[PDB]
Amino acid sequence: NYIVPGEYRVAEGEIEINAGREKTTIRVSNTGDRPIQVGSHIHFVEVNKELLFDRAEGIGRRLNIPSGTAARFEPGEEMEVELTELGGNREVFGISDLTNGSVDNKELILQRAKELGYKGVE
Amino acid sequence: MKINRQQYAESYGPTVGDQVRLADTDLWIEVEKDYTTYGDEANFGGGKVLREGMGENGTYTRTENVLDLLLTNALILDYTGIYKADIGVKDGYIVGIGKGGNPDIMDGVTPNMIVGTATEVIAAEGKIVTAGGIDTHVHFINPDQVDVALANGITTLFGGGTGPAEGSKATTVTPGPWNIEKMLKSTEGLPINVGILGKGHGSSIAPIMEQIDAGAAGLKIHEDWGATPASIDRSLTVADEADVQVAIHSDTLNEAGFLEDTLRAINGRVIHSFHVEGAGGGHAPDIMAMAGHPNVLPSSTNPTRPFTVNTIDEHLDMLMVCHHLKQNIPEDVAFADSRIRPETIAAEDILHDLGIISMMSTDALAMGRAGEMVLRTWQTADKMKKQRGPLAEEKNGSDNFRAKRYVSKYTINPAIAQGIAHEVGSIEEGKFADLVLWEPKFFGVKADRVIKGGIIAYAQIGDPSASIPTPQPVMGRRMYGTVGDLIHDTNITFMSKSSIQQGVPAKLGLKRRIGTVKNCRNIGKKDMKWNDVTTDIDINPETYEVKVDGEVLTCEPVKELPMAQRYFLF
Amino acid sequence: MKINRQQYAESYGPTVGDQVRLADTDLWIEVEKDYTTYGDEANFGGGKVLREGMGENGTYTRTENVLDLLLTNALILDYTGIYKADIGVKDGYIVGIGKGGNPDIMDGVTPNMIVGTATEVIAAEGKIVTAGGIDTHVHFINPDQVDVALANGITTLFGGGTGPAEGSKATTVTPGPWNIEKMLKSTEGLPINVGILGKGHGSSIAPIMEQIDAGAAGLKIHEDWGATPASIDRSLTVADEADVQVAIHSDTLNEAGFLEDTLRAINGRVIHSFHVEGAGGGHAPDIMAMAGHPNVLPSSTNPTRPFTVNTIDEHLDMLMVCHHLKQNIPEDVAFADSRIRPETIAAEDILHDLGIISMMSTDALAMGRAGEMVLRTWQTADKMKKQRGPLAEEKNGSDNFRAKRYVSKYTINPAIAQGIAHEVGSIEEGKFADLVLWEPKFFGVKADRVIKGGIIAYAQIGDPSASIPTPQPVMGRRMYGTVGDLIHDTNITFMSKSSIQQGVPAKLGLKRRIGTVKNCRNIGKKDMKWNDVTTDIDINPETYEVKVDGEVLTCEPVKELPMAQRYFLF
Amino acid sequence: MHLNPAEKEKLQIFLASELALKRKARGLKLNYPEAVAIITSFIMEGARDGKTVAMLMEEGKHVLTRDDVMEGVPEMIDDIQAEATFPDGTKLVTVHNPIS
Amino acid sequence: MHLNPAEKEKLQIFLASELALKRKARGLKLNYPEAVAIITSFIMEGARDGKTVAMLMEEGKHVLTRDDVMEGVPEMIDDIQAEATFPDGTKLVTVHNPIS
Amino acid sequence: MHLNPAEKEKLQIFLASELALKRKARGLKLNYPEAVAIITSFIMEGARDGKTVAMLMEEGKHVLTRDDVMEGVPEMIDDIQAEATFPDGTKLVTVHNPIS
Ligand code: NI
Ligand code: NI
Ligand code: NI
Ligand code: NI
Ligand SMILES: [O-]
Ligand SMILES: [O-]
Repeated sequence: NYIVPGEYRVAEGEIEINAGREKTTIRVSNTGDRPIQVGSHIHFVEVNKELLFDRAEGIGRRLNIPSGTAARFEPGEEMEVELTELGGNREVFGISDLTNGSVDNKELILQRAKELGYKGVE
Repeated sequence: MKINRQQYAESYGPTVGDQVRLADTDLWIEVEKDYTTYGDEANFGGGKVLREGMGENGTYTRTENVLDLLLTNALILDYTGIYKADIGVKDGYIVGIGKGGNPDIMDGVTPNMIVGTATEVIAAEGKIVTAGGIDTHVHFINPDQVDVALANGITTLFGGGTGPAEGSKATTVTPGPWNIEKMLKSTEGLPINVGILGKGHGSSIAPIMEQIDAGAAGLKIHEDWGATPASIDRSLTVADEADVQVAIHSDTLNEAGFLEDTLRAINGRVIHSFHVEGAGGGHAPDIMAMAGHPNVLPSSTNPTRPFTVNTIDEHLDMLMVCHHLKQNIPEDVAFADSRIRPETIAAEDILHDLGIISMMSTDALAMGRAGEMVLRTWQTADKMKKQRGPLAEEKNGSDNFRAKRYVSKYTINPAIAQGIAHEVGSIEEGKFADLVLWEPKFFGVKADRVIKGGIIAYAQIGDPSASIPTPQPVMGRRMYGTVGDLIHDTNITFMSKSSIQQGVPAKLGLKRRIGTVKNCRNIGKKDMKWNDVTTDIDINPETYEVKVDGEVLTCEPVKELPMAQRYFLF
Repeated sequence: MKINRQQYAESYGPTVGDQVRLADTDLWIEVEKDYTTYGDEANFGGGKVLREGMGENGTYTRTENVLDLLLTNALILDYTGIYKADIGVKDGYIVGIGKGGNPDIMDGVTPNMIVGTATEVIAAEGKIVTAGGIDTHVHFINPDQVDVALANGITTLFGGGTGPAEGSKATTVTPGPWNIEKMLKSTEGLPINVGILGKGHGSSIAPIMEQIDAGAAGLKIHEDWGATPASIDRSLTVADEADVQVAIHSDTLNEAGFLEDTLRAINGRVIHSFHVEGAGGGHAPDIMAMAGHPNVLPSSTNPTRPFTVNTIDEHLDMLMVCHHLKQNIPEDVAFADSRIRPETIAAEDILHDLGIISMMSTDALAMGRAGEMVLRTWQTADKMKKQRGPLAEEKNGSDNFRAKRYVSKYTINPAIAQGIAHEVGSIEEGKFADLVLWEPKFFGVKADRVIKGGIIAYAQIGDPSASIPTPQPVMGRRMYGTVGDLIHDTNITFMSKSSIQQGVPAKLGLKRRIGTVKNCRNIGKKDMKWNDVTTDIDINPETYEVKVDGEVLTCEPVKELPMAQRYFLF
Repeated sequence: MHLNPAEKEKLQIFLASELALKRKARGLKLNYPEAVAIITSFIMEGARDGKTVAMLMEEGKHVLTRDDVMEGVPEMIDDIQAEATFPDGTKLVTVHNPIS
Repeated sequence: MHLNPAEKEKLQIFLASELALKRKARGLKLNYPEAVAIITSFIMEGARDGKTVAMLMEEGKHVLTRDDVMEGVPEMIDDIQAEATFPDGTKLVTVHNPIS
Repeated sequence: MHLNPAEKEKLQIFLASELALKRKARGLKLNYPEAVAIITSFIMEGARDGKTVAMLMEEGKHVLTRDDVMEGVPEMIDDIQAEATFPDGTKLVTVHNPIS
């Protein structure tokens, strides 16, 4: 019966994020010499050119991490990350200008990524 | 990926089934539903969701379903529900309650809640958000009263007065066309919504009606101007023609009639009964019986709320000092004893809990505290839980039923009573964006941020010279919504239909938003949200005991309240 | 008749060759030239020179070469020189710098500096007079920040915000047409010059450009809204069309690119790089390399200025608290360690001294102090004299070269960067009369009098009930320039050419002077007065050591500063 | 601290009371505003202590006597009023004829 | 004196601290604003004394303990922040969880 | 109390003086605004005591000495002025070169 003003009494259980969406695990390497931190909702194929991964596996996806959190890659660090699928209309505009439309246009996204030197177009 | 519920609530605020304590009370509110999509919650900052191409849309112009403001992750407490949502504001109004963000990449985005280039963000995660309080018993005595009201989450002041004149010190009255015009001009500088009451006194229609045509939003009948059968009748004839509300402070002295005579003069017409318990004024000792009737919209004023061990000693002396009464003049003592009654004050706590008194109000600077309407509402609800138990209607161990009954008393019900609920009084789509953010630890005590017409007007914020805004001293301060010409767009002057049709705003050069008073004359007790009970209230003329359904309504006064010495420096 | 130099300086202020200490620093400024005629100095009072038929002309009407105001015997400190002159103001503008008085009887009177019936007098003998400070990194969070800025000699605030909303607490952004309109109206009540930045984020031109057409004066690109290649590119395409400046807070996280990617998106276009050292934000760890490039206009914010023994402990904790970072989460600690770097903060002191960082600014209430831009400029110059010695360019044992290099950083250079140097930023004929008088003992600490558009707006002055104005308590107070409608004529709202052409001032009812932003897109580092150095800055990604011309830039933090505990009550 | 407008104003009463108490301690007969400040601060500190409104109506009549104040001051002060936060919330105290 | 706006405001913190210290001295458990005022004034007086930001981050955790304050007050105060003029100019002090 | 604007402002001087006197008592050399506050409050308390303007012009030169204040403070203070209510109404006191 000690009173903490404004305290929460949360219910039992756990919150599943991104429920019902396909999950994909990929290896990602920071080939650069400065740290790279990647937010939960950036279209994964459009991250920093010096991150090396299978760029095709980032298309239409983002990190499967809590909204507003980020994954950190120290210089030279390689690690596995889990991706989830983008929702809504599955369209991306701006960011690195690799998509500007449907994420379904994989050949066009990868052609742009390869021309501009985004590592890992295979 | 799963997040446990403690970590989820700390990051995004609470979700379905989670409970939150209201300040240091024994009251718990439970999240009833949540509009989010888990994993796509909106949030703002470094590496966060509301960034261009991500949770912020980079394509759409402002007109294309984009918001001016998104409040993220709000716990709404309203007569409509206790639930988790994002709140979208545009053109100063609430346009969307749901889920904000970017339909490009997020599931479940409410279609008119796009975060775009034009959108400002307020983080409401971990905050309780309510409608601004609607105070319908304001004496305009001291302009310093406006910040007092804003600091406790009040956004609309209805009442009257010209400053510290004796008529204004006693009565919520701005009398006559000239005083009304002068106070409408004064209002251009007050950073709060305002409606002005004229004098509800006269035996001819024209002297009363000319106040409504001059820009009054309603009338006040007060015994200090003669609360006679004639004044009551003429005021209600005017109100029925003009579609404005009448408030009454009845004939305490029973000089021209008893309560039944006042009810006969009203003749079934809609009326707002102020301080219905009667310590603040009215037919001695039985005025509170008004609250049983279907044509009465009944409010309390705040100093009797709730019944405490210092209440009677405080009120008897206050009444003697304010009426220049002498402790050695037996008529003066008899009058005070007939007006300040523990029997009716204790029953008033219970009538609030039963939904028989529908509204709270201040009586600011006449017999009430400008900054304690919200405070004392929750202290009453807490006292009733502690003395009467959870209401029968509760489930899950939450106090949601009581919380909706009590929040209604200072938000939606005053707005309905005054004819202004099309504009203010609740968190609903299409209403003006008057919103109060509360930290739960300060809920009902000190507002965090007060939003007026979609811009912050008042905030608890720190040192203006500091690197960041949180260093001491943290105090209530007027924000940019109050500055320059923005005070015009963030606040509403409520006026009669006739004054608006006759061009009073243009005549006086009023630049504020003009709100229309309407749909005041058609309503009754049945229209008071969560507080719609009609019943025969019996007040024993010998003992002052109050009975409803054959049962005496009594409770004990308390020695201590929450929302008191933990919080206040004085 | 000869006067020795001590007596002359005490009566008229210093003359050619005389030196003055700046506050309690080790910095001395020397009078380079003097416009007076010895024996015909202007002065005002009983039996003094500026009397009818004597130093005041009794013939000429106001239009006939007569001044509205003469500042007598000013020691001007400006990018243009350190020199002694009278300053003549008319129609709110500086019209003459030279010698004022009456050509009837005085030699050497500047022809448009006649003291006549229409002329007010300010005695500047023994005062240092500078241009008002131009702060280009202002978060509009708390209106109490305006007096803080005026008290330290700031007269123009460029930045953004809507009050204490999270978007505004993080970013100098007023987003979208509606928030911009609301803040232009708020600005009518702020007694300081203002320009508003819109959100520099989007992937389509129209959502960004509609902010410029609504009345924004520029844009801010901030990582919290997504400092992506697309947002950078669109913002600079808009800026190039609209002739307004873009400020950037780059992608600290290197999420979408490293510094070289941000520079490729900029593609040689002009940009203002905020807090270029990077503690305040930007590509970790090498953002400060921006300050080497010819298309970059680089500013510091003030909490890193200068490098002190408490700086790192203060900044690491500030960053952890403001970002909700946990001391036990290694990613959070790694992020903080990558952003707060003694190696780049120590080099920033030296890059200021070398003229490689051109500007100072506050970052008011986001990560910087509204009232310390001027203060910390001079503390930096003093620290650099003490650690690096007199600059090679100095002569006569004076610090005039350093004083012109440093005064430029908060006066003329921000004004050039923002496209407003036709109106403000220096003491020159034809510019708006925004002037700050300083007692040398308080120079850069507390302004004596702040003149806005030729009327005193703010002053350190005493008891308003006293026989005279100097009795205690002497404190900073708003003066008649801030009162009534005079606030409109003494202050400028800076707006885009397009909003002005489209009639936004008339649409919103703005009564302030309207200033046009222009000539922002043609300039570069070479246009920064006394601070025009381009060079290859190398930041070692492993050690964070900074090299220029093959030499490591490092200096020690100091335990004590001048302009600190001698002056401040807290 | 989250100071509201009343908390900010009422700090002034405490300060004026401290000033007046120093004047009384060095032997001065107190004037009208000094006497009002001392009795007012006493009431607000009493509420903070958890006294009742009735206790403070009694005690407030014994804080200063005639010989503590200048000629005429007792007759200038008909009553002193203060609102403060008691354990049961804000209440009004009126002290009648505080100095006989 | 040449008081600027911050100097004028921060006098209030010192005054509130003096008020709170008198309440503590007569045996009261302190409330939220009292506790905040005492710790804040301590930080600003420490800066005036020439302590470091690091010393004050440490000391500010030992100014008041649980048994000095009312139930719930320790859990209401997540941190107290003050800016003051150190020998090396204005700096920000944040005291984390000042009352355990 | 019926405070007028000057009475409200001049409470600040007393408060700043109390702050400065606590700093002096714990061994600090006082700064410019501290020194001004102490001498100003001394003048206004002297008027309240019923001293003459001439007595206070003399005494105000002996309230603080060189070794009470930081380097340069004596030369920063050319004079301190205060108005206060003497027994014969408001008068202006100017203390010339208060700290030698
Ligand atoms: Ni009444
Ligand atoms: Ni009333
Ligand atoms: Ni920044
Ligand atoms: Ni900033
Ligand atoms: O009333
Ligand atoms: O910033």
